[PDB]
Amino acid sequence: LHKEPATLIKAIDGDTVKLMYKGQPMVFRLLLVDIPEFNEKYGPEAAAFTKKMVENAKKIEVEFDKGQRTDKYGRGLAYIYADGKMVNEALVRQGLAKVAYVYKGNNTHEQLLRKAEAQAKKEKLNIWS
Ligand SMILES: Cc1cn([C@H]2C[C@H](OP(=O)(O)O)[C@@H](COP(=O)(O)O)O2)c(=O)[nH]c1=O
Repeated sequence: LHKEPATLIKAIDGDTVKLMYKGQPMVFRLLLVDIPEFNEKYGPEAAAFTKKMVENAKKIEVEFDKGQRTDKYGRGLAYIYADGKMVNEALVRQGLAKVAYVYKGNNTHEQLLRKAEAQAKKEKLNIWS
């Protein structure tokens, strides 16, 4: 897998962000995660976490997996990086997302995220509290 450049257009919520990628606006959906909805416990905290991460970043990068790159809604499916730190992993490590939507070909970082989820769950963090 390889990181590619992108620039933030707008934070949206815990697991979606609008990025300019190859000079076109796209909504990206974070691979391998599921978050509480905006009116469910921790929904707002997930949105705030991802917002700060992407807004404070000097450099955002998009890393597609091996399989499909857009979903049925036209959203990009990627691992997103903020100054080299993966947003998908950080959200999970904080107990603000669960590992989810693991489709065979687009699961390169599954075990990395599952390790983060186990740590959040041992810590009883947030959704695991
Ligand atoms: C994360 C992800 C979601 N999706 C689709 C499955 C779900 O379809 P349904 O809408 O039919 O439930 C939807 C979940 O996204 P959200 O969690 O953003 O709603 O996005 C993919 O198809 N591939 C993926 O990798």
